Amino acid sequence: RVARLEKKVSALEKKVAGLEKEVARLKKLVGE
Amino acid sequence: RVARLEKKVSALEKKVAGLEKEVARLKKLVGE
Amino acid sequence: RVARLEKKVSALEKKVAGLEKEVARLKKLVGE
Ligand SMILES: *C(=O)c1ccc(NC(C)=O)cc1
Ligand SMILES: *C(=O)c1ccc(NC(C)=O)cc1
Ligand SMILES: *C(=O)c1ccc(NC(C)=O)cc1
Ligand SMILES: *C(=O)c1ccc(NC(C)=O)cc1
Ligand SMILES: *C(=O)c1ccc(NC(C)=O)cc1
Repeated sequence: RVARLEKKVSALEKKVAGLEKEVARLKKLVGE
Repeated sequence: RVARLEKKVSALEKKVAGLEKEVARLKKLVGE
Repeated sequence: RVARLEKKVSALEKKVAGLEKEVARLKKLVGE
């Protein structure tokens, strides 16, 4: 159950990091 | 501990999933 | 290992909440 958790958390971290760069690019273009 | 972690991780996966769909829509809009 | 996981999931939860906040703001600014 835990080794399974570590995998998933690791995948989540990568997805969250990608969302972090898309979101920074968006905020910069949108401004306001 | 572990059941707690599994509930949390499931909930994150669905939230990341939702973030990913909103951000794809926003990139398409802002990117025109 | 479980305690490092718990902190990893805690940090992800915080990050997901902030991204949800920013994406909601951006949606409002971009419109429909
Ligand atoms: C949890 O991730 C987990 C559960 C059961 C086992 N069983 C093995 C490999 O014996 C591993 C990991
Ligand atoms: C940027 O979006 C970015 C760059 C590298 C990674 N790394 C992995 C392993 O996904 C994530 C996000
Ligand atoms: C983990 O979330 C966890 C830890 C302990 C228990 N209950 C018992 C009886 O150990 C449930 C869940
Ligand atoms: C998001 O990936 C998502 C949500 C719903 C569906 N399909 C239906 C029938 O709801 C596909 C994909
Ligand atoms: C896993 O996160 C983990 C395992 C052991 C310890 N602490 C000691 C003293 O072994 C911390 C964290």
